Amino acid sequence: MEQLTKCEVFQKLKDLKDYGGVSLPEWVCTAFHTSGYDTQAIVQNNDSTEYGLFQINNKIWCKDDQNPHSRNICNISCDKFLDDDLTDDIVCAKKILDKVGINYWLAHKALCSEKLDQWLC
Amino acid sequence: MEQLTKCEVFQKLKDLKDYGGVSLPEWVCTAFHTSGYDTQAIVQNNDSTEYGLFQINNKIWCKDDQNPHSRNICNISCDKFLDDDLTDDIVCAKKILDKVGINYWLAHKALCSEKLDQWLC
Ligand SMILES: [Ca+2]
Ligand SMILES: [Ca+2]
Repeated sequence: MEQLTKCEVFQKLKDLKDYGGVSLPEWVCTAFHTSGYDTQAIVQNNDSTEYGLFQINNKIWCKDDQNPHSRNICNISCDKFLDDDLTDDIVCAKKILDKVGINYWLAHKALCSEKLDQWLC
Repeated sequence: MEQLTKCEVFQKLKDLKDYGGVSLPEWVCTAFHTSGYDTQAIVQNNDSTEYGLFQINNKIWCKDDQNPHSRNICNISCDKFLDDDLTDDIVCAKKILDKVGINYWLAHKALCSEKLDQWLC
């Protein structure tokens, strides 16, 4: 487990700023609600496993031992989303947004719409 | 010989979209350079024969009369890649990509990297 600080997340996610119209504060809020800022977070379900800060699944986005038959859209091994370098996690998160949108993370709940200045550092 | 149209190929290959990070236009471009869209294309070498749209060889991927000792990774008879139903060809192409990558088809040449919108239908 390696839980980052809100300010650290804000800094590291600088590259996602306004990507797809999503402001930095919104990306920090999404991260807080997805993994609590833990870059090594791993959550398992009956049929899948989600990895890292962005909880990217091994069913469609990355490939791991549990499911070598994953669509592997991000063309990468899921364990790469468990380290300190968020560079590749960001490259993949951009694809998820582009393809499925912010609901991949927010699930139709408006959790990152009001008082967005609270997520600023 | 049954040469498809670019638009037909685009439609039939819908299932490969973003598989392994390969966009649909890239898959259409690969097909054009591999077989000219001919689903019955057969190309022979001194030691092997390649079949169909994806020119799958009977040395490692499928099994035919010429080489019953093929690794048969796709566990199928090569003639199955000579008909109209690209369903099984796609299942096998996914394996080739997963195992060897796009160079199985492109051979280290960047033929499907620029102006990819030209392959759209
Ligand atoms: Ca990483
Ligand atoms: Ca077939």
